[PDB]
Amino acid sequence: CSPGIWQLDCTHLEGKVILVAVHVASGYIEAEVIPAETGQETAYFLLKLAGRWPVKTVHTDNGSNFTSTTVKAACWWAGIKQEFGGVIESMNKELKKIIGQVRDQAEHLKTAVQMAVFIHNKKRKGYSAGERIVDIIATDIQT
Amino acid sequence: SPGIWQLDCTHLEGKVILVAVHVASGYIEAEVIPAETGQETAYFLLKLAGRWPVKTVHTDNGSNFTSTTVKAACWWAGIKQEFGQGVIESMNKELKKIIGQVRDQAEHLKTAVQMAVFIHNKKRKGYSAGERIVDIIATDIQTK
Amino acid sequence: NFRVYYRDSRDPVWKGPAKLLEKGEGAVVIQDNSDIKVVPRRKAKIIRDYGKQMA
Amino acid sequence: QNFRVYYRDSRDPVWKGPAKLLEKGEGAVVIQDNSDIKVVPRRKAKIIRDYGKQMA
Ligand SMILES: O=C(O)Cc1c(-c2ccccc2)c2cc(Cl)ccc2[nH]c1=O
Ligand SMILES: O=C(O)Cc1c(-c2ccccc2)c2cc(Cl)ccc2[nH]c1=O
Ligand SMILES: [Mg+2]
Ligand SMILES: [Mg+2]
Repeated sequence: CSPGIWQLDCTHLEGKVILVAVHVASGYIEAEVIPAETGQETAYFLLKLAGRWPVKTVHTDNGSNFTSTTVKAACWWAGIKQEFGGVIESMNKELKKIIGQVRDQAEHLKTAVQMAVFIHNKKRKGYSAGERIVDIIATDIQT
Repeated sequence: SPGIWQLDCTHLEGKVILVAVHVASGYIEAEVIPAETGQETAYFLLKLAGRWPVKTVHTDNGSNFTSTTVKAACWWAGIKQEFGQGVIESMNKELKKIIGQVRDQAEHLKTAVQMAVFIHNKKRKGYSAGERIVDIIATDIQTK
Repeated sequence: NFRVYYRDSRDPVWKGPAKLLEKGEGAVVIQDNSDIKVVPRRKAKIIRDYGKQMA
Repeated sequence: QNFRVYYRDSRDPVWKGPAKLLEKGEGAVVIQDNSDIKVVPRRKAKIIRDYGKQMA
């Protein structure tokens, strides 16, 4: 897979919206609890992600927040190609499993989400997802 | 060395911007946080610790950085704290400079902050800061 | 390098992306599909591939 | 080793600790803070493990 392809999707827990991004080639993920499942929140999440990693292509479903004009504006500003229409779907299930494992270690869901992201990215198989994405991108960097 | 970070807060438009810089690379991350508290600082650290190998954080003695909540987060994530160079202070000025250049391109400050972080990390020298941190960390992974 | 997003027919949702043809101090001239439109500056958002250029 | 407890007592809102975890009940926890043994209700105690540290 290309080092610049990401999949984004939303999942829900305890009445709150969780926006999840996965680097397809590595399995590395990032997640945020967002106050509303809107294009404004999705566009802000993408600009943060695009500043951290080389984000060239994002694949989402046709959720209204992902097709919003605000997201189109952010992707044009950051140089991100959008494509519409199971890695992230299975990742939502994996994230929810890890959240439940550590849920009692935190009062707020947002804390447990970031605990679960930590565990997912640091767990070794071997390399961890966090080690794989760093390795994949560094190899892609030209001399 | 690839796990050393400097964190500090700066202010614009009455709002608090929490900035983390990977000292060895100059790579930065920034968030506008609703309050300059240990609660918000600890949440920022847990997110940061999940992205990068964060082993040591250098801050000043701001109450949010010395708070018990942050000590709790650092204990959970395995982060060593050290208090009391100028890299982050000089980075706050650099970040504010880029924010003003792109401020009119966005209504909300939080949007301009993330535009400025993008520009700082993608700008070529040469390598960019975003390329350097990935290179530094990957080199420490592949050589072990 | 430029894409324009805009509002016009009393529709609050931002339309576009449109091609930027000319930029005046009070309005911009854009092309969306086969229709050429004149949009006031306050009702238009000219967005640059600014981050894209910093590659 | 693996557990640190932060707590509030004496009507003081600032979190004290870290304290050693002796026992965790559903209603209270038994802790030791610098030779002092204390019993603290669950809502006034936060038991934090180096879970991420060990998992990483
Ligand atoms: O419970 C939450 O979701 C986070 C949280 C923590 C905390 C921070 C890191 C790991 C686990 C919990 C906390 C910790 C202390 Cl020592 C005091 C107040 C605190 N208040 C909070 O809200
Ligand atoms: O102005 C902000 O701070 C972000 C923002 C954008 C925007 C997003 C990325 C780059 C530039 C502006 C926006 C864009 C459109 Cl086409 C419609 C509504 C919008 N509303 C917003 O709030
Ligand atoms: Mg979906
Ligand atoms: Mg400071």
